[PDB]
Amino acid sequence: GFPMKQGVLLPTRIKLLLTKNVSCYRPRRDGERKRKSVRGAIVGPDLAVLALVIVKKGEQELEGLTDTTVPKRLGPKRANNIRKFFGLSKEDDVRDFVIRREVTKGEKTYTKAPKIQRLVTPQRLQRKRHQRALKVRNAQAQREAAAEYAQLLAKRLSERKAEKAEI
Amino acid sequence: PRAPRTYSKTYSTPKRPYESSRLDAELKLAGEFGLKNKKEIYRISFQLSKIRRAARDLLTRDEKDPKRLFEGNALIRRLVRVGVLSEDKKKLDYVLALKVEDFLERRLQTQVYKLGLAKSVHHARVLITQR
Amino acid sequence: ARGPKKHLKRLAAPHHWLLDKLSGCYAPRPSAGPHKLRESLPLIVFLRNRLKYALNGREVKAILMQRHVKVDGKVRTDTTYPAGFMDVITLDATNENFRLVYDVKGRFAVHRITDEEASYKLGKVKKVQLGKKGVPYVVTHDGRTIRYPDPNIKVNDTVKIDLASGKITDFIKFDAGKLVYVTGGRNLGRIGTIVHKERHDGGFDLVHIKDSLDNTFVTRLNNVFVIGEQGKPYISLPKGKGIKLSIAEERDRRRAQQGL
Amino acid sequence: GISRDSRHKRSATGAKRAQFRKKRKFELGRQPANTKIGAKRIHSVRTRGGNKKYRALRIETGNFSWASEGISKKTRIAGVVYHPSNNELVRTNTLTKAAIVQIDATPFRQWFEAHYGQTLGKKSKNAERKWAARAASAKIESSVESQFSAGRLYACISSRPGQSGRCDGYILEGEELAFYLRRLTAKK
Amino acid sequence: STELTVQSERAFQKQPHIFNNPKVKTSKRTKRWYKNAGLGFKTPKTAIEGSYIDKKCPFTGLVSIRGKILTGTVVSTKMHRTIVIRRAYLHYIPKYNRYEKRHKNVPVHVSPAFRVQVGDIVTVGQCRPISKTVRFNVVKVSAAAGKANKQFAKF
RNA sequence: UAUCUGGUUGAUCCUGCCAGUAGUCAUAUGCUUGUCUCAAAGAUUAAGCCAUGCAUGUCUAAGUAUAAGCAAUUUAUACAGUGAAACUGCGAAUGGCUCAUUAAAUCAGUUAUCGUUUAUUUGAUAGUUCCUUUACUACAUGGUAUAACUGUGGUAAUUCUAGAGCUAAUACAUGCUUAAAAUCUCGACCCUUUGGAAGAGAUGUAUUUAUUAGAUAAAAAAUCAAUGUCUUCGGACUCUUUGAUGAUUCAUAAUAACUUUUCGAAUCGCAUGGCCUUGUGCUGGCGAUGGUUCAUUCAAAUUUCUGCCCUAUCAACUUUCGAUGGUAGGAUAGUGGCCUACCAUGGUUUCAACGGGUAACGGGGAAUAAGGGUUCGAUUCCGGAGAGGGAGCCUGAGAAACGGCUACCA
RNA sequence: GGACUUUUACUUUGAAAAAAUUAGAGUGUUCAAAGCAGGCGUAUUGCUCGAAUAUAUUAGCAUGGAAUAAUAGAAUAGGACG
RNA sequence: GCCCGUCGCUAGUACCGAUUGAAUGGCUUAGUGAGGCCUCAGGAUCUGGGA
Ligand SMILES: [Mg+2]
Ligand SMILES: [Mg+2]
Ligand SMILES: [Mg+2]
Ligand SMILES: [Mg+2]
Ligand SMILES: [Mg+2]
Ligand SMILES: [Mg+2]
Ligand SMILES: [Mg+2]
Ligand SMILES: [Mg+2]
Ligand SMILES: [Mg+2]
Ligand SMILES: [Mg+2]
Ligand SMILES: [Mg+2]
Ligand SMILES: [Mg+2]
Ligand SMILES: [Mg+2]
Ligand SMILES: [Mg+2]
Ligand SMILES: [Mg+2]
Ligand SMILES: [Mg+2]
Ligand SMILES: [Mg+2]
Ligand SMILES: [Mg+2]
Ligand SMILES: [Mg+2]
Ligand SMILES: [Mg+2]
Ligand SMILES: [Mg+2]
Ligand SMILES: [Mg+2]
Ligand SMILES: [Mg+2]
Ligand SMILES: [Mg+2]
Ligand SMILES: [Mg+2]
Ligand SMILES: [Mg+2]
Ligand SMILES: [Mg+2]
Ligand SMILES: [Mg+2]
Ligand SMILES: [Mg+2]
Ligand SMILES: [Mg+2]
Ligand SMILES: [Mg+2]
Ligand SMILES: [Mg+2]
Ligand SMILES: [Mg+2]
Ligand SMILES: [Mg+2]
Ligand SMILES: [Mg+2]
Ligand SMILES: [Mg+2]
Repeated sequence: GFPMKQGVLLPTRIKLLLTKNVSCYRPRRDGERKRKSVRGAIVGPDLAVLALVIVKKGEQELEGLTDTTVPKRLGPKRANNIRKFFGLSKEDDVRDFVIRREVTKGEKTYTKAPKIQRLVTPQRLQRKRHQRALKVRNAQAQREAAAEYAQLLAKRLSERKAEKAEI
Repeated sequence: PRAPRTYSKTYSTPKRPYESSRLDAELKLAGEFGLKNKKEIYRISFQLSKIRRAARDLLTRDEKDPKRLFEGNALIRRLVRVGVLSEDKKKLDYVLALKVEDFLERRLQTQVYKLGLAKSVHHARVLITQR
Repeated sequence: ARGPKKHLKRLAAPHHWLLDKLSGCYAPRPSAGPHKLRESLPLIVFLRNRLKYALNGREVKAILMQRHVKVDGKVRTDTTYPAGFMDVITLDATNENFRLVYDVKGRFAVHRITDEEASYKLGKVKKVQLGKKGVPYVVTHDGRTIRYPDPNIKVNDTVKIDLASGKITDFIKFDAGKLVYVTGGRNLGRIGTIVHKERHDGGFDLVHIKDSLDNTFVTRLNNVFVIGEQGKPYISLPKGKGIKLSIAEERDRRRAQQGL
Repeated sequence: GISRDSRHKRSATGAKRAQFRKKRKFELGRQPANTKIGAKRIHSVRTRGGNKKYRALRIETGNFSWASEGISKKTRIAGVVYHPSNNELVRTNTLTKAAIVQIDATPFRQWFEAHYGQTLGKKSKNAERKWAARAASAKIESSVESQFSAGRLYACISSRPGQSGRCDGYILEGEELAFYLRRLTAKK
Repeated sequence: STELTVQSERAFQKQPHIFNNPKVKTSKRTKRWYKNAGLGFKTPKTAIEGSYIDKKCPFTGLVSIRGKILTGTVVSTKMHRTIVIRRAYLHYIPKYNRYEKRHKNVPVHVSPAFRVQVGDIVTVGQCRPISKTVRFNVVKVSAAAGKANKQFAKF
């Protein structure tokens, strides 16, 4: 059963330290590496299977292969990704082109479409507006609080020259 | 991890184990106040022993030292309370006196005998132990 | 011990909480906040063990998640939030305000205070420094950063605060003869003016205290919280005004109030 | 790992100390950057509490300042020529703090001849104004001016390359230039 | 200890960040820095007059003095720029209700602002760890030389 | 709560031990056992070994839902309830257990950080991002590649997973933006001065380096090189500003540059309002999550003074291959022989070093009651150490972690 | 704020201090070991006392004393004040 | 009367002792040296020099 691992070369098994983001390993825990047996990337007679990928079709249909097609499961859901599964320009309003999947409820044919994401909306503009506005209003605030101190300081010096001409 | 549950023991047992004299002196007491152990007399003279020890220790500080006035006065008011110490001899060189009998005499087993209500010290022991 | 300790066994708990020996094995470890661990009264302790309001601890969370209680004005949810000396606990239901302020035995008393007075607190400025952009600032014993204070404001002075808003609305210097609250030592909760300070360069300035009963006593500086003039306290005090009676003086008072 | 504890290591009396506890990680040491000259190559290292030291393995420029002229430039670093800790650093051209390097000069030249209008060694209007202003202030210094002829200036690395990924210095000057020159020849 | 040379090292010795602009022809050659350790200790003139370097000088260097101020009697000066003092003290065994003589040596750095010989009572001050053993720095001589010059030849 | 008795002789007085006697939060064992309350308990021997089950997981209105999931209704043809799986986030460094090691170590009391790291809680904190600056940069919002899933599989066998096909974001990876002003550099031109001038670039914060400012110990003057503000054109400079500390090269700020450039909101939930020049323009409520820097709070690490049981049938000890100190560096979160290089010859000791033993974790304390003492503390709280023995490491704020991993030994 | 101070031992008072333990006050857990409670009433919409005190020494800190016991000082005057 | 030593019997303890006797524990020279970490190279694939 041991899996092949691209690029080991070798037509035998070895035991590597595999990490996150690596093939033939799903880490159970953060920063966890388990040492594991691995099969080489060179095909031997000891193989139970050979995983294969067609890249050029021949001169005849293979029964349940060419002849049949199985449809993609999910459709686009991120805003722009819908835009480009129909080639649409930032103009064509994705709301219509989001995919729609029928499904019946005994005697209720029901419909459910994705939650389109990263879509620009009235709401998100109200939030980009508030950001900028607040940055400034604070900035103004700070200045008004700043000079309001500078004064407190300046008309203290204008008391240490009324304390120096008094006594 | 739970806090400690605290306890003390409440009696003390005679140095010499076969003093004929203390023996008689003991039996008689259990005989008069209707006691069942020798422990009921051990307990009390233990009680008596520490009280005296406090007393002893208080009279070593000179008169009118705060702790002496606090803890001393305390010890007396508490004694008179339950009826061990005379109203008059009430300044703790007589708390220094104070034999076992004075303590014995104040038990609810004796009180319940002393104003009749039982007639015989044991009848009292029984009625009390019987609700 | 590999990381921050998260639990608090009883017995290890500060005693001025009045927690009881049995009935458990843990005490509500005070959260991180504006008061040191060992000088706080977690909500859970005050809402249940002082105020007798909730019974379960469980109810204290449930009381709290109504935005019911609120400290210094902000609302505060933390069961084990560290509340502490000079703060202002408030119940909008039961129209009730409290300041946190010390007994004389050394404890936090229950202390009803007016709505008016419930809107401003006192903070011992614990340091003053220059911040980025040369903006000076003070920080006060309850972890308050306040930019732009008076120049005259230096460390150990005390400060009156809007709570409602951020700011400092008055301040009081540390001079011989100034009403002083004592926050630590065996003289915790006592109150008395200031005779004078012992200098001692590089290691614990000392502070001689004289109360309104002509008794005198010392506590290391840091343990002193200035709070007004002889007479005028800048906040309402608790009964007994931190004057500390001898065990005797108390026994006699306690059993003067004896005739039903 | 490397360990900076003192609990190995004999006592002042010279006694031997039992091993008490295993190595903690907070008393860790790591290996030297041993940084060399060459096309830039830096690796970050995750230090305690978030945080990063940049371990420079290969540095070819650095920003060096001519302290008396109140400026700094970024020059190629020519090489290491003196090291007080270990001669092997010099021989292997290893950059560390305090090493003595040679840099480039020609950015400090392009500044000086542009600022004093004077040229080291051997026609605008505002410029002429500004150069006339600067004088009795242009007199460089012998042992430093004589350095530009070879196009290489001696400078002392002031930074810690294995720490921050910078190799930064200051041109050698006055009394300090004397010291190292006396060394560079009284050994030559 | 030092004595002489000042530039006796492989690295050029200098006070950090105390630049002297060679362009400005001056009389003092090297600008020198100094401070007072505080706590009332005078900084000896030999620290301000001298040209020695020492980054462990409490008056001309980058150390601070904070913590125990102790005094002890000098008992070894064989180390260069650092010494060992003995602090004697008596120790109360109860039970017998009397004391016994004890001591400890304490290694301490010693700025060439001071000239110390063995026997001198000296006041030292607490330091950031300065070396493996040394956690103290000589900070005044409450001594002199122990009347050596009144041990001379003959009438 | 200050007590003694029996035993040497023919008898006597001593010396002196054996014996008796009493207590023990002090264990075992024997016999006996009815009630209330209370409630220690595999420490000792073997930190010996372990079958099996359990002991760490976690969701708010508020990161991610096309379950081909449940539900129906109540506006919802993008989404909207509820919600498996899974991604993401945080926790798993606490807790609990044990006492093997450990004798100047730990630990206590007392110090130091002007010698550092710090999730979080709390309080403060950001108009600066692009470009040789009119035919111009997605900001009405830019990139894919992935789990779950679908489907093809492999092995006797595990919390093994391969090949193929989908698709999300507060994952990953990018990348715009805003006032006014001042001050610096450069400087086209013009005109001789005493010289001035359009208008051009630069200036968030963080990083690294160098140079400055950060006064104050009571007061005055001349002169050189620069060169500031106001001319009653000889000149005058007049008010001139300064934080903390016992102490600093402190806090802060300024100059010239540096950087595989730190941070500067492409996020989410409720509400929906104003405002005319009717653009779905331009505004705008409450509060979540974030986010740099500083503070605070929970911590941590190092650390000063003094204090440990028996031992000389342990007297000299320490530098091989650091022992003690100096310079420099490297390494660290940071001091520091912590490591390296060069150099020197130091450091400790009859006031007991060094070595040996401990049937040794240290304390709070426990037992014994005239006092002085003697003995005990594995064990309910604090500290430390460990996870079969060693070593190494990943993740992370925090582990040299063991209900994490890797290797050797058993 | 400056300019400078012979060293110590002892002893007083005080600070800084964990709780449980110990000693000990208050309260009648029916008693007691314990516990830190509880106690009054309008007992139908509340009144109220508490949760002390002590010991905590050796060391370090802080303050009083100046007996007792050490230390240092002026004799080749290189003395002290100006 | 007391009493001393050799010699003899039973039982027990400890010493000396060929066996360069044995066993457990702690350090440790020399040689061999796993594995993670760092570092010089490497380029299965997979994109804009990097991974
Ligand atoms: Mg979204
Ligand atoms: Mg633990
Ligand atoms: Mg908590
Ligand atoms: Mg301080
Ligand atoms: Mg030496
Ligand atoms: Mg006989
Ligand atoms: Mg006989
Ligand atoms: Mg006879
Ligand atoms: Mg006996
Ligand atoms: Mg146990
Ligand atoms: Mg065991
Ligand atoms: Mg749905
Ligand atoms: Mg990709
Ligand atoms: Mg992110
Ligand atoms: Mg000046
Ligand atoms: Mg100042
Ligand atoms: Mg600085
Ligand atoms: Mg609208
Ligand atoms: Mg022996
Ligand atoms: Mg060194
Ligand atoms: Mg030698
Ligand atoms: Mg001895
Ligand atoms: Mg042991
Ligand atoms: Mg113990
Ligand atoms: Mg012991
Ligand atoms: Mg054991
Ligand atoms: Mg551990
Ligand atoms: Mg085991
Ligand atoms: Mg080993
Ligand atoms: Mg481990
Ligand atoms: Mg386990
Ligand atoms: Mg664990
Ligand atoms: Mg005392
Ligand atoms: Mg108590
Ligand atoms: Mg053999
Ligand atoms: Mg290397």
